[PDB]
Amino acid sequence: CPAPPPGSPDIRAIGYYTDAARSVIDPRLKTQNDAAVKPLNAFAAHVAKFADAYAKGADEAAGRCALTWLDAWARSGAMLGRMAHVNNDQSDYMRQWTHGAAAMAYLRTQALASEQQRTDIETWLKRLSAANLAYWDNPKHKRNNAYYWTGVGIMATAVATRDDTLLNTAQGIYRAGIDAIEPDGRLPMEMARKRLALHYHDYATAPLVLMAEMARLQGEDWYTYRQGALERLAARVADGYRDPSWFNTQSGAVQETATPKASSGWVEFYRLRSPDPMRFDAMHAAGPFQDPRMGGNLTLMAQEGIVPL
Ligand SMILES: [Cl-]
Repeated sequence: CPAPPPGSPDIRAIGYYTDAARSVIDPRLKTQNDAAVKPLNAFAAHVAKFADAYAKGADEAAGRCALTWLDAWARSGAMLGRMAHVNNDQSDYMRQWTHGAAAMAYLRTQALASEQQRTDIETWLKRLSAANLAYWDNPKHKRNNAYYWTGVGIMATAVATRDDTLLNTAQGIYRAGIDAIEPDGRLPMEMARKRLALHYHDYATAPLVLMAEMARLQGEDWYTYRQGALERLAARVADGYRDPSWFNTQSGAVQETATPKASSGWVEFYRLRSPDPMRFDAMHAAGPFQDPRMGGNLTLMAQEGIVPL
């Protein structure tokens, strides 16, 4: 169990797209951001690694290692300070992603927490929930996939703390994404991403499915809300990796060629809930999928449950 990095309260990320559709990357700005947020990505990668190792069984020390990192960042007020604004809201986006990563790890390992670990971490996760939510109170921040990624951390905090208020808030974030799906299956704000339109339909589906999957831990079936709307979106993503013809036309740009990876692992869960599971076999074959921002190994979590028991 390596030493827990410093949990600085401040974040100074750097946005790195060159165009209005945020679809072409400035490599020098990308490298600068990668270095600037390195501690935040490192924190996410490790707590998820420890949670995965805990889930393997016969390794409670790993689960305890995750809790020590979480407790350390909680006690230092990590990410609750200044969200430095350079050329966009990338610092707030990092806090959204890192809150989700931290909350998923706590949700998976909290059985091993001590009482002060429980109180320190849960108070911190709720403070992050409140801060990330306040960001979206500004109507100028359009509620695209970043809004649904915010819901990952809200929902994981809601379930881990059994907080009915936060549960209702997270349900509203999820349902806001379901409501945004058009009859043809598109998400307009993600279709505006030109060559990354398919990638961002995939990237928007991922937190919606993970939220629904966490709702199952509370016995709830969120796939019945506007039943079939999430299926149309998920099916477009799967069809898009087979043939980008539709995304090309609807987005006005030839899609960037890429295979499913990382957060695409929502399919591991969703293929178990879809009315036509075999439609997702081609995406499933690209597994296994691992993403710290979603709790770690999505392939194993889909098979064994999010919380190891
Ligand atoms: Cl600054």
